[PDB]
This record gives sequence, structure tokens and C-alpha cells, in this order.
Amino acid sequence: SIALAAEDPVQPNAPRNNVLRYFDYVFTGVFTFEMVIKMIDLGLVLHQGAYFRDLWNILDFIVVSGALVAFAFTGNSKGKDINTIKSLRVLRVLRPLKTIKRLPKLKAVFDCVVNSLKNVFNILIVYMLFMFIFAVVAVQLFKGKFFHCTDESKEFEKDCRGKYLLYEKNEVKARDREWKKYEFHYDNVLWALLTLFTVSTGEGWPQVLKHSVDATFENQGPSPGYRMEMSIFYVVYFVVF
Amino acid sequence: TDILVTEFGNNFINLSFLRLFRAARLIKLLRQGYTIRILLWTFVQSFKALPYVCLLIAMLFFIYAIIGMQVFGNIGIDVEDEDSDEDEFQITEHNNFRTFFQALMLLFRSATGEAWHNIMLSCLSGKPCDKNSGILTRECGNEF
Amino acid sequence: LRLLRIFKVTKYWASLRNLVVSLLNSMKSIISLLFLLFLFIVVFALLGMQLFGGQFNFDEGTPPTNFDTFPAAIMTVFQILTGEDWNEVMYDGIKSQGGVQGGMVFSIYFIVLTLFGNYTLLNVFLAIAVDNLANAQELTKDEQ
Amino acid sequence: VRLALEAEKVQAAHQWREDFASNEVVYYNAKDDLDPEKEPGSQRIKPVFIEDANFGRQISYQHAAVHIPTDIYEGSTIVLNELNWTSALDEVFKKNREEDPSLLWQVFGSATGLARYYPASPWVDNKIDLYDVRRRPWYIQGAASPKDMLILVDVSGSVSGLTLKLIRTSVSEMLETLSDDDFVNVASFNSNAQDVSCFQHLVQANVRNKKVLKDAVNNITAKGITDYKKGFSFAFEQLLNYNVSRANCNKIIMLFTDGGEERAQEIFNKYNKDKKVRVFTFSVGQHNYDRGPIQWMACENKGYYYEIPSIGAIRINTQEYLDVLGRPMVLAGDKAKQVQWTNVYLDALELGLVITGTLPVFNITGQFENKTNLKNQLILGVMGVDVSLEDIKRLTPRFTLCPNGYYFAIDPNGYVLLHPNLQPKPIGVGIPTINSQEPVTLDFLDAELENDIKVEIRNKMIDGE
Amino acid sequence: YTDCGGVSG
Amino acid sequence: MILATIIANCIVLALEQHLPDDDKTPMSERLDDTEPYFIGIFCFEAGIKIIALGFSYLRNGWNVMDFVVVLTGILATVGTEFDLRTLRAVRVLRPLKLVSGIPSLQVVLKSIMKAMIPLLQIGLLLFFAILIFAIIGLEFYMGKFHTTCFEEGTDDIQGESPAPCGTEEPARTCPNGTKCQPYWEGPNNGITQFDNILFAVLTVFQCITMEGWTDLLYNSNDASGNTWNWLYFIPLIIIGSFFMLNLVLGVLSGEFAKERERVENRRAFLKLRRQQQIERELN
Ligand SMILES: CCCCCCCCCCCCCCCCCC(=O)OC[C@H](COP(=O)(O)OCCN)OC(=O)CCCCCCCCCCCCCCCCC
Ligand SMILES: *[C@@H]1O[C@H](CO)[C@@H](O[C@@H]2O[C@H](CO)[C@@H](O[C@@H]3O[C@H](CO)[C@@H](O)[C@H](O)[C@H]3NC(C)=O)[C@H](O)[C@H]2NC(C)=O)[C@H](O)[C@H]1NC(C)=O
Ligand SMILES: CCCCCCCCCC(=O)OC[C@H](COP(=O)([O-])OC[C@H](N)C(=O)O)OC(=O)CCCCCCCCC
Ligand SMILES: CC(C)CCC[C@@H](C)[C@H]1CC[C@H]2[C@@H]3CC=C4C[C@@H](OC(=O)CCC(=O)O)CC[C@]4(C)[C@H]3CC[C@]12C
Ligand SMILES: CC(C)CCC[C@@H](C)[C@H]1CC[C@H]2[C@@H]3CC=C4C[C@@H](OC(=O)CCC(=O)O)CC[C@]4(C)[C@H]3CC[C@]12C
Ligand SMILES: *[C@@H]1O[C@H](CO)[C@@H](O[C@@H]2O[C@H](CO)[C@@H](O)[C@H](O)[C@H]2NC(C)=O)[C@H](O)[C@H]1NC(C)=O
Ligand SMILES: CC(C)CCC[C@@H](C)[C@H]1CC[C@H]2[C@@H]3CC=C4C[C@@H](O)CC[C@]4(C)[C@H]3CC[C@]12C
Ligand SMILES: CC(C)CCC[C@@H](C)[C@H]1CC[C@H]2[C@@H]3CC=C4C[C@@H](O)CC[C@]4(C)[C@H]3CC[C@]12C
Ligand SMILES: CC(C)CCC[C@@H](C)[C@H]1CC[C@H]2[C@@H]3CC=C4C[C@@H](O)CC[C@]4(C)[C@H]3CC[C@]12C
Ligand SMILES: CC(C)CCC[C@@H](C)[C@H]1CC[C@H]2[C@@H]3CC=C4C[C@@H](O)CC[C@]4(C)[C@H]3CC[C@]12C
Ligand SMILES: *[C@@H]1O[C@H](CO)[C@@H](O)[C@H](O)[C@H]1NC(C)=O
Ligand SMILES: [Ca+2]
Ligand SMILES: [Ca+2]
Repeated sequence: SIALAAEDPVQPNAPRNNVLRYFDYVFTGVFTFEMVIKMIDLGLVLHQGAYFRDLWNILDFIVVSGALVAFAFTGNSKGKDINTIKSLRVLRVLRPLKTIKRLPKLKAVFDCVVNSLKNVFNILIVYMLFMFIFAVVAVQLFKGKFFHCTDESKEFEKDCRGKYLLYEKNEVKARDREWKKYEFHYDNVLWALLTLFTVSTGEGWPQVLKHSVDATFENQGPSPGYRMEMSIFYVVYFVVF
Repeated sequence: TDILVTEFGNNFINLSFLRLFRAARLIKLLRQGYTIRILLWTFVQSFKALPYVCLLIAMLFFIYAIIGMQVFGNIGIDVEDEDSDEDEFQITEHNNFRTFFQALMLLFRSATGEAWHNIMLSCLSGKPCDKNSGILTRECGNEF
Repeated sequence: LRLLRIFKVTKYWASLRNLVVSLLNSMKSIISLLFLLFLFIVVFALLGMQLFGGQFNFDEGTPPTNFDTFPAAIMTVFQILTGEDWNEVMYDGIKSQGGVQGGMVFSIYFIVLTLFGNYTLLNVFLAIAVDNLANAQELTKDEQ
Repeated sequence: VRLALEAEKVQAAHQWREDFASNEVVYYNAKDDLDPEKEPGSQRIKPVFIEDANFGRQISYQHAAVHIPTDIYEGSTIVLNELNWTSALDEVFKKNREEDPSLLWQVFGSATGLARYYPASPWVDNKIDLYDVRRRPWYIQGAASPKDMLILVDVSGSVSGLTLKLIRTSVSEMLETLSDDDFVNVASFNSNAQDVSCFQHLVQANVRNKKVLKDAVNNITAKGITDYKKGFSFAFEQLLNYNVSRANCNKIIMLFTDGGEERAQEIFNKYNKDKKVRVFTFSVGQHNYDRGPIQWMACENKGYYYEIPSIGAIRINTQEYLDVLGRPMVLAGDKAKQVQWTNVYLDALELGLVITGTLPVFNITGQFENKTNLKNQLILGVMGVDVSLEDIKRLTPRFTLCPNGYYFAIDPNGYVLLHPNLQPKPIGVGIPTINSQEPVTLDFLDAELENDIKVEIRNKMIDGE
Repeated sequence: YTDCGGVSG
Repeated sequence: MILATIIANCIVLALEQHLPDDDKTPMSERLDDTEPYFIGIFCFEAGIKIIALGFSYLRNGWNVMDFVVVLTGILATVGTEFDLRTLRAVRVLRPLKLVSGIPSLQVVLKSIMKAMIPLLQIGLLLFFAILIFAIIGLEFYMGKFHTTCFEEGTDDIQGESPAPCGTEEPARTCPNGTKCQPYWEGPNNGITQFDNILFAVLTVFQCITMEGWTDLLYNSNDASGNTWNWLYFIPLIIIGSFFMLNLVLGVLSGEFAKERERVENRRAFLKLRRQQQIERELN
């Protein structure tokens, strides 16, 4: 766990990563020995107390198998696929989790967290259903209305082409017109759910409110203060969720 | 000690943490607030009673910091746009993933809930890479 | 919402039904709480209109969070209560009456608003949640 | 004359295409990098420029160049159609240049913004181009008649903030679109009207009176409660003062406000009931007030309605009113087609002091058959040919004369077309404040020592004796 | 004078 | 009728628009003349109540609020000396007279306030923590945010987004054509700073509300390096925003638990349970 926190993300060829690679080899070897001895004791043929019955054993197997596979792929010609070895390197982050089972009190806290999840599951289902209804309604109201232009004077897409003068304080700059979509929109149910989650967390919801109240029509630029009655949607959402 | 350091002069400044000892006289006032002192002592004792509940959160922060380091660690920060687009360029020299401590700082800032969605947008795919990464194309950042 | 009837075939129907019954029983005491919250919001919106009002016409344009009209005042007060970007509204309010020089006394409005709003919302909604959930649990245990 | 005739005929024969293939209109664009080594319906031309000491720049006689300002896109269906039909003007350009090899420029300003000049030369080298052919003095001269403009600025409380800055900039830009033949005065009204500057009745738009008005407008502060019935009763009264000199035609009122509730029917029915004064209403700024009475005011009285929500729209909205003013002269027929020569001004393409002859181009689509006349009331553009003061100086030899002897020419306004004292420099308007577009207008009395006899001589030359 | 603008906007 | 008058006055107050400087909408001028009618009706109500009750009028707090509103309104209306508009601000409290009219809202406010009383001890802790952190910040971050990247030749800001700078490696060094010159206005137009004990308290409170505190962390990092600023900002958040929230939740939960077992709530719950048993048997 400590070694995983010392690698250099910026420079793959840094001198520290080369040293840490051999630490990775040693740790992988130790974990291979531990897994193989546990396999010898527990067995594989439906002993009903075998290795693959308890989830932590599957987690350990995934970690060690991922390490070995990552070592295997770089066996020849590393430039063929680098994302493959990258993901298997990312898989190493599960090593900290290998202490929850090995520390009885930490497992006694993890089990309490699991019970807390279990107790609130039905309320979670109701919450998801209500948020789905709200997301569908928001999709109906604001579908395709979240398109704007770099130049505010142009409403439609065909007009937003070429260059426009950006009148800044004490300098005039020529920029290009772009028919961009807003960062957080309501286009399908998934985008609506993400936007509503962002609103519920409280971050950036005034901008979403401004975009909603400036929405004019489908495939058309915003007009300030067009539909101010959309504030009731965000008031009810805040009151409810 | 703070007074002697001040009157000495020159030498090493010895920082200013000695002046925290000057300011720490306010804690002595807690000896009169019976209800307040009892409240604080009870809650501190409860926090000390539960050490592993505060370790699970630390483990979560550790795991997410390592994942961020290994996924979004190589996003370039040197680029500043003509307008700088502050809304979307939130990965800077102060809010990067380049080291463990910076990753932990970013995670804590997101936990406090301060423009975390902008960071999420800035960590998406198609962003320029760092000069020392070894990649000469805008292929840093993931949809993860 | 009719998919919530699927809970009848499970053992979770009793607790949910008791929660709904408890909510419907104390439905007047919830409407009264919401009405008092709305009254306080209206009072603070009117106060903001009296203090700041039309004075938000800066040289760069009137900010969207202004106190000019009553709907805008209500929106601004609601945003301050939710605690999102209340500091920017405070900065604009201080800037309207001069600036840091002779307008720093108007921060009391925003301080009081946010300090009262956070804890009043917490109290008003947590009391409802705790009372109804406790009633539902006790009814379920007693019926079993 | 011949260029205008050909342009009118070619417009009459045009067909309004909408589907343009990627290569259907071919031109130079006069602003592209000569070495791109690389659009929706256009194909660029890579021309050859050798040299010409007559111009000093590098020109091509093979085809004409087109200038399209930065704001206007070059792929629009309104721009591509003109880029197609104006391509017939190149033959007449070449014919004129071969008949008279001394022609410098042959520009065709267009109502959409593009300009076509025959000798293909790159445009003038943050280097952002703010040039707009629809605002140059020759185009303004050839697109309308002398005006009697009275700007009415709203200075009530509500226009405070961004609206006031936009109003000030818009008023300055509107004042920039005025010639010496035009008379203008700027007034303001919150609850009682008053003159913004020291002027009280009307002043001709010289380079100095315009600066006075601009400074007085920039000194304006906003405070009070709007009263339209006291501002219009003031504008109409200063438009009735005949003790002073004025253009005595095109009496127009400019109202710069944000929005209101009062339409003031009584004031209009009292002062302008036969409808001899045009009213143009501007809704400046970003707000949510009632833009209803001002539209009715611009509708009932002859006029048009404008909205200025940002700095970008200022230029176009201030320049558009010439299109409205141009209707009577196009309805006059082939009687307003009179060549007019502008004041001496520095050429945009750096030839020095020049004067431009302007001939309006009318809309004659469906002229033979009396079917369409609704859109024929707007001009297509203004034709222009530039003659340099060097030519006029060459027509007057001075080496047979004594050094003390010289030639000079006077226009009706009294400015010198030719004078030894006249120099290719912009006229000084005032003391320079700490921290080329304007015409070069120098009076005869300001180019020599003023004398009692020289005033009588100036008056006699103005009279034409 | 029917092109006054308000209607066409 | 008194309630109807209160509702109408609330609507009138909500139908007023404010314009900069001295501009007024035509509707506002009409609306302003209805104040005499409302103040006359309120004066009549106060007079009849005080004469019939023979003042115990001031014994009840709601009557005190109505009386003070009446006096403020009548003093503001009668006599335009000094042009007092501060006495026009008292009109915002008139919506609160609806609670005085309706006893149920009074009961609900009593229920809210009784539970809210225990939080005063938590507020004392919050004030002490804010004071300690403000003192520390004033002692460490005094006047450090008045130095930006000024122009080389002239005393002008290099750009339109000024940031704190320093004149050494740990801080943020300015570009080659700029220098660090004193007295830049400061972040957020100088509102956020540690100069007095009042600016320090306001700044610490703003950081407590978890709003804009990373901006301060970044500004201090630019001004004096990032080595030790986290030890001041992260513990500030942890102690004054999470610990305080935990205390508030605990106190409120205890108050609610004690409130549930009161006699009236127990009787209401017994009634509800008996009704539910009756409905089951009926079904
Ligand atoms: C209700 C209950 C209330 C409880 C209240 C508890 C309050 C605790 C809050 C934390 C107190 C420490 C805050 C530190 C702020 C540091 C700010 C700063 O600017 O430090 C850097 C500075 C050097 O910068 P320079 O410009 O040279 O000098 C500035 C002096 N004006 O100055 C320096 O050189 C550094 C000065 C020392 C700062 C830290 C001293 C240590 C204090 C805690 C130590 C904990 C153990 C070590 C952990 C970290 C190890 C790296
Ligand atoms: C506006 O754009 C149109 C597209 O360029 C132009 O219209 C086209 O002009 C072509 C001239 O080369 C015509 O081609 C010739 O037309 C004759 C009929 O006279 C036919 O035999 C052939 O189609 C062709 N042959 C020759 C002799 O090259 C096109 O027919 C004509 N039609 C199209 C494609 O639209 C216009 O010229 C242009 N307007 C102006 C005023 O320039
Ligand atoms: C699935 C169940 C989720 C339950 C989450 C906790 C719910 C109870 C907490 C609560 O209600 O307190 C609200 C209180 C209000 O603070 P706030 O209104 O100042 O928040 C500001 C806003 N986040 C921003 O920075 O823009 O403070 C908060 O906003 C809470 C802080 C974040 C949540 C707790 C800490 C987690 C991160 C360390
Ligand atoms: C909180 C618990 C989980 C233990 C803390 C783990 C990390 C926060 C520590 C442990 C070891 C530390 C590392 C030990 C040594 C170095 C080398 C040091 O030297 C360098 O600048 C890089 C070396 C070079 O330049 O060649 C930089 C910090 C770093 C990576 C440290 C970064 C922080 C690390 C990873
Ligand atoms: C704690 C809860 C119960 C209180 C929440 C307050 C609501 C009752 C308020 C807050 C925002 C208000 C809305 C803000 C904006 C508008 C638009 C406005 O309607 C218009 O069309 C006005 C036109 C314009 O303002 O340009 C007035 C009604 C409405 C929906 C308002 C209705 C009342 C709302 C929902
Ligand atoms: C100058 O114009 C004013 C109004 O623009 C007019 O004032 C008249 O002045 C003469 C003598 O100066 C007087 O009969 C009256 O004062 C005015 N006449 C009226 C209104 O009956 C007049 O048109 C011009 N004044 C002069 C010098 O004739
Ligand atoms: C793996 C175990 C020991 C956990 C502890 C890791 C830390 C303390 C150790 C392990 C490997 C070490 C690195 C090994 C090699 C180098 C290259 C050298 O040019 C600079 C120091 C540096 C970068 C070391 C820094 C400290 C380091 C990261
Ligand atoms: C509690 C459950 C059932 C949630 C369902 C209620 C939600 C979806 C309803 C209740 C009130 C509704 C709003 C009422 C009025 C308007 C104005 C209309 O011009 C646009 C839609 C809008 C803004 C509605 C959006 C949907 C809305 C917010
Ligand atoms: C527990 C987690 C891992 C399960 C959830 C899986 C989903 C939500 C996530 C996790 C891993 C993600 C993938 C990780 C990497 C990439 C490469 C990127 O260039 C395109 C998207 C893509 C393909 C991601 C799509 C979304 C993804 C599949
Ligand atoms: C599934 C969801 C709940 C994930 C949890 C997100 C957290 C970060 C969000 C959701 C619920 C949120 C809080 C719930 C309660 C309050 C108190 C109120 O005064 C303002 C809104 C506010 C401040 C919310 C902001 C932050 C918050 C705690
Ligand atoms: C920036 O600093 C470097 C230091 O060597 C120097 O080469 C460069 O010329 C400097 N720029 C200016 C503006 O002096
Ligand atoms: Ca925030
Ligand atoms: Ca007004």
C-alpha cells in the first residue's frame, strides 16, 4: 500500500518507477505463494468450504491473476497495447482492501456499514424511482433546448458560422462562432439523472436554473428571462429530494 | 521562547508557530463552561473510542487517491487558454493529480462539495497530455 | 408510482405502509411548517428588496441574482438558504453600497440569512423525518 | 453611369439560388493568406500581383477583389448570391480601365457589407478589420439625402449602469455617420428636457461640433423619472426653429431609451399630424421592460425600430437607418441618379488624399412588368470611383507661374479641394488628451490669413460667380 | 411604411 | 377581515418594483397611496383591542409586534422630516402578523423554537472556534494579499485576473516583464482578507460554510507557498464544519428523542395505533 503511493504518474520512465517495479515483483511473488498455499488447504472440488466460496478469496485471486497477466503481456513487444497493461496496473489498487478481512475490528466496522446499507435499501429504491420520474419530466421539458452559441446575437445553428468580434475591456478580439451544447443538459434519461444528481449535491445548480429559464425552443439559442416559471421545477426538486 | 527569539534578532526566523502558543490561551477559558466542556469531552472520548470507523474513511480516501493518480495523473496543466475558460479548466497547478498529496487535496475539496462537477468534466477524455508524459497526442483523460 | 405496489409481496410492505400512514396523519403539521418556512423566506426577500433593491445595476450588467423584483428576490433568498454561492451574492451586496470602504456593514444580512437558514431547514425537516420514522417503526413492532 | 446600368440589369436577370455546390462562386476575398497550402460554396483565386507605381501597392488587372468584413459570414445565402451576380461587374471594370487607363479604384458597396473593387489588391495589413463599406462617407453620401437629425437621449434613473454606457457609445457611433451637409443636435430628458451641450438649436456636423456633442454625451449622468410628453414636445420644437441654417429636409428624430409605458399620442397628433417628421426608436440595453409603446411610435410615424442589446449590434443598428431614408429617392426614379463628390479624405487603401464620385444602384427586379415593388424600395448599393488630388494638381500647371502664385478650389461648404497649405494629415480637432477615417476638411479662411476681402471672395466663389 | 420592424422580430 | 387586510397588504408589498436612482414605475406611485388605508385599519384594530382589554395588551408578544408595527408606520407616514426610509423597512414584518392572527402557526413556531433552544450552546462553541481561527489567521495572514504582478514600466495591473504574487521561489513568481509591487486591492475586491479582527471573523465564517475556501487556499499558496497553508485550512474545515455538524445532529436527535416520550405525543400515538387496529379489524 505504501509503495502504491510513491509512483510517479507524470513520468513513466522516472528513476523511481523503475525501482518500484521490482518491489511489485516481490509483492506479486509473495501473494502468489499465499494464494497457492490457501488453494492447497481449501481445495477446489466442491468442498463447500473451498477457496472460491468467500468473496475475499475471489478478490485476492483477481489481484494476483491481474498482476501475472500484466507481467505476461509485456513479455514481448510492449507497444502493441499499452492500455491493456495500464488497466492491469490500475487493478493493483485493491491491495489496501486485503486488510479488512485480516483485521477483525475493521471487518466489524465494514459489516456495520453493510448493515446500514441493508437497512435503507427500500428508501433508496423509492428515492431512485422519484429521481427517475423527475429526470423523465426534465427530459420532456428541456430536450434539445440547451444549445447556445459563442456569439449571443445568433439564435439558430446556420447563423453560427464564421468569425465574430469579442468586445472585451480595452481590447477587441476576433473569435469564432461555435454552436456548443451546455455542459450539463437534459437530453436523455441518463444526462438528466446526472444533472439532477449534480443539482442535489448543490454544486452549480444556479447555472442550471439560468439555462432552464433561458430555454426558448428546440435547436434554438437561449433568450434571457424567457420562461421564468421553470423555477418551480427546481424549487420542488429541492423541497423533495 | 517566542519573546527570546524576537529579541535575539536575525539568525533564523524560527517561523511563527511559537505565536500559536501565544494564541492558545483561549482554551483555558473552557474551564468555566461546565456544559460546554462536558459536551466537548464526551464527543472527543466517543471519537477516541472508535478508531477503525475513522480508518475506513482513510482507506477509502487512499484507494480513490491511488485510482486518480493512476488514471488522471498525466493530464497536462501548463496549457492556459486565451479566455482560460475557468469553468472547464479546473485541473491546474493547485488541483492536479500528479502526487499523492495533491490527489488527497483534490479528493478532500470534492468531498467538501466545491465545483466537483467541473473537475469531473475536466478529467474526461480528449485533454492534452503533459510534456514529460511521453505522449504527443491529446489522448489523456478517461470517460471513467 | 404504481410500481411501489410490488412491495406488497415482500416483507418490507409493513414498514413502508406505516411510514405513509404516519405521514398522512401529521399532514397539517407539515403544511404548517412549510407555510412558516415560506413566510420567513418572504420576509427576508422583502427585507432584501428594501436594502438592496434596484442598486444592483453595475456597469457590467445586472447579475441574475438581484433583488429588483419579488420573484428574483425569492429566488436569491432561496439560493442563499441552500448555501450555494451565497458569498458571491454577499460580495455584490457589499459592492452595491460603495465597497469594502463603506459598505461592509451589509454583510450582517447574509450572515444572519445563511446561519439561520441552514439550521432551520435542518431542524424543520429532520424533526419531520425522525418523528414519522419513529412512529412507523413503533406501529410496525406493535402490530407484529 | 455605365457601371450602375450594368449592375441594375444583372440584378434584374439574377435567380435566387439556395443550393450552392462547394464550387459555384469564384472570387479572391482580398483577405486570405496568399500561401495557405490547403468554402461551403466558394472557390478561392490565387492571383498574380506584379507591381504598379500608379498605386504603390501590388495589384492585378485580371479580376476584382471582394472585401467581406469580419462580422459578416461569407457562406450565407445572402452573401453567396451577391458574390455570384456581382461577378458580371468585372467585365465593365476592365472596359472602363481600358477606355481610361487613369482610373484608380472602382468600388461597388453592397447593402449586405461586401465591397468589390477592380484592381485586385490585398486588404490593408491586432490587425483586426473593423472596415464596413456601409459606413464610409461616400456610401452614406450616395445612399440618402442631407438630414436634420435630433438625437433624443433618455437619462432617467432606469438607464443607469450598462444601459447608459451602451447609449453613450451608440450615440457616438451614430454621430460618426454624419457629413458636413447634415445638421445635428443632441438633447436629453429625464423629467424636463435640456440641451446636452452648449448648442441650443442645431449645428452642422463638422469635425468639431461632433466632438463637442460627443464629449457632452460622455458627460451625461442618469437620474429622474421619464417624461416622454416633455421630451418630444422639445424635439419637435427644435425641429421647427428656422432662424438658423439647416439642411431643410429629412427632419428625423432619434429616441435612445430602454422601454416604457407611455406612447404619447397627443404629442404626435399635435406636432406631427401630417407626418413630415420621421421617428426612429432604439431599445438599448439588456432588460425586461415593455418594448411596446416605442414600436408603435416608430410605426405610426415614418421610421423603423431597433434593438441594441450589446456593443456588437451598435454599428449595424446605427448604420441601418439610411436604408429607411433611401426610399423616397428610389421611388423618385431615374432622377436621383446624380453623381456626388465627397470631401477630401484619406483613402482606405493608402493612396493619400482622394475624392469619390457616388452613384446609387437601384432595385429594378420586375421593372418591365408591374408585379413586384415591395422590396424594390431599397438600394442595392453605391458605386464609387476615386480620383486623386494629384490628377487635379497635374491639370493645373504652376511652373509657368511665379512661386508666389498658386491655384485653389472651393466647394460650396467652403473647404479647399486644392491648396498649397492643405496637407495629407487628419484635421486637428482639439488639444491632445493625455493617455484617417475622418474626412480632411480645411476651410479657405483657415488655410490663409483671414481678411475682409478674402471673405467676400469666398462668398462669391461659393455663389458660383 | 409597413416595414417598421416590431412586427418583423 | 383583519387577516384579509394582512393578505392584501402582503400582496401590495409583493407587487412593488425597485428601479435605480430615483426612477419609479407608474404602478408603484398608485400602490404607495394605499398605505394610509392599511395603517388606518391597523390603528383601528390596535385601538379597539387596547380599549376593550384595558391595558394586558403588551403582555402578549404578538400584540407587542402589532403595536410596534403600528407606531413605526404612523411615525413614518406622518412627518416627512429627514425623509426617513429606514422606517419603511419595518413593513417587511407585516407578513408575520398572519402568525399573530392564526394560533396554529403560533403553536408550530413554539414547537420549532423549543427544539431550537439547545443549539445555543453549540453556537457558543462555533463562535469560540471562529474567534480562535480568526486570531490565528490574523496573526499569520496579515496583509499578505496586497501584492500582484504589476506592470514593469508603469503601476498598472498586468491583466484582468490579478492574483497574489511573491518575490521569492516558494511564492508565485511573476512573468519576465512584470514585478511585484505593493497594494493590490485583493481577492474578491478586498472583501476577503485578514486585516482587522472583523475581516478575519467574516473570512473564517465564510470558510466554515464550505464556500470559496479553496480559493483562499490557492491565494495563500500563491502568496507564501503551499508548504504549511493546509495545516491551517483543512483542520479549520474539519473542526468547524464536520465536528459542529456532528454536534448539531447529536443535540437535535437527543431533543427529538426526549420530545417523543412526552405525554401529549404518547397519547396521540396511542390514538393512532388504536385507529389502525380498528381499521385492520374493519377490513
Ligand atoms: C475549539 C477547539 C479549537 C482548537 C484550535 C486548533 C487550531 C489549530 C490550527 C493549526 C495551527 C497551525 C496553522 C499554521 C498556519 C501556517 C501559515 C503560514 O503561512 O505558514 C508558513 C509560514 C512561513 O511563511 P513566511 O512567509 O516565511 O512567514 C509567514 C509569517 N508571517 O510559517 C511557517 O514557517 C510555518 C509556521 C508553523 C505552522 C505549523 C506549526 C505546527 C502546528 C501543528 C503541528 C502538528 C504536527 C506536525 C504535522 C505536520 C508535519 C509537516
Ligand atoms: C450565378 O451562378 C450560376 C452558376 O454559376 C451561373 O449560371 C450558369 O452560367 C453558366 C455559364 O458558364 C451556364 O453554363 C452554360 O450555359 C449554356 C446556356 O447558355 C449551356 O450551353 C451550358 O449549360 C453551359 N455552356 C457553356 C457555354 O459554358 C449555366 O447554364 C448557368 N446555369 C447554372 C448552372 O446555374 C450564373 O452565371 C451566375 N450569375 C451571374 C450573373 O454570373
Ligand atoms: C446517502 C446519504 C447522504 C447523507 C449526507 C449527509 C446529510 C446530512 C448533512 C446535512 O444535512 O448538513 C448540511 C450542511 C449544509 O452545509 P452547506 O449548505 O453550507 O453546503 C455547502 C455546499 N455543499 C457547497 O459547498 O456548495 O452541510 C453539508 O452540506 C453536509 C456536508 C457533506 C456531507 C457530509 C460530509 C461528507 C464529505 C466529507
Ligand atoms: C499516510 C500513510 C498512508 C503513509 C504516507 C504515505 C505517503 C503519503 C508517503 C510515503 C512515502 C512518501 C514518498 C517518499 C519519498 C519521496 C521522494 C521525494 O523526492 C522527490 O522529489 C522525487 C525523487 C527524485 O527527484 O528522483 C518526493 C516525495 C516522495 C515521492 C514521498 C511522497 C509521499 C510518500 C509517498
Ligand atoms: C419552502 C417552500 C415551500 C417555499 C418556496 C417558495 C416558492 C413558493 C416560490 C420560490 C420561487 C417562486 C417562483 C419564482 C418565479 C416565478 C415566475 C413568475 O411568473 C412569471 O411568469 C413572471 C414573469 C417574469 O418574472 O419575468 C412568478 C411565479 C414564479 C413561478 C414563482 C412562484 C413562487 C415560487 C415557486
Ligand atoms: C427667432 O425664433 C424665435 C423662436 O425660435 C422667434 O421669436 C420671435 O422673436 C420676435 C422678435 O425677436 C418676437 O416677435 C417674438 O419674441 C417671437 N415671435 C413670436 C413667437 O411671435 C422668431 O421666429 C425669431 N426671432 C426673430 C429675431 O425674428
Ligand atoms: C517500498 C517500501 C520500502 C515503501 C517505502 C517507499 C519509499 C520510502 C522509498 C521506496 C523506493 C524509494 C525510491 C527509490 C529510488 C529513488 C531514485 C533516486 O534518484 C531518488 C530517490 C528515489 C525516488 C527513492 C525515494 C524513496 C522511495 C520511494
Ligand atoms: C412528488 C412527485 C409526484 C413529483 C411530481 C411533481 C413534479 C414533477 C411537478 C409538480 C409541479 C410541476 C410544475 C408545475 C408548473 C410548471 C409550469 C409549466 O409551464 C412547466 C412545468 C412546471 C414547471 C411543472 C413541472 C413538473 C412539476 C415540478
Ligand atoms: C465498478 C465499476 C468498474 C463498474 C462500472 C463500469 C462502468 C460504469 C465504467 C467503469 C470502467 C469504464 C471504462 C473505462 C475505460 C474506458 C476508456 C475510455 O477511453 C472510453 C470509456 C471506457 C470504455 C470506460 C466506459 C465506462 C466504464 C465501463
Ligand atoms: C445520494 C445523495 C444524497 C448523495 C449525497 C450528496 C451530499 C454531498 C449532498 C446531498 C444532500 C445535501 C445536503 C442535504 C441538506 C442540506 C441542508 C440544507 O440547508 C441545504 C442543502 C443541503 C446543504 C444539501 C447539500 C449537500 C448534501 C449533503
Ligand atoms: C525572460 O527570462 C529569460 C531569462 O534568461 C530571458 O531569456 C528572457 O529574455 C526574459 N524575457 C524578458 C522580457 O526579458
Ligand atoms: Ca459551493
Ligand atoms: Ca425609466
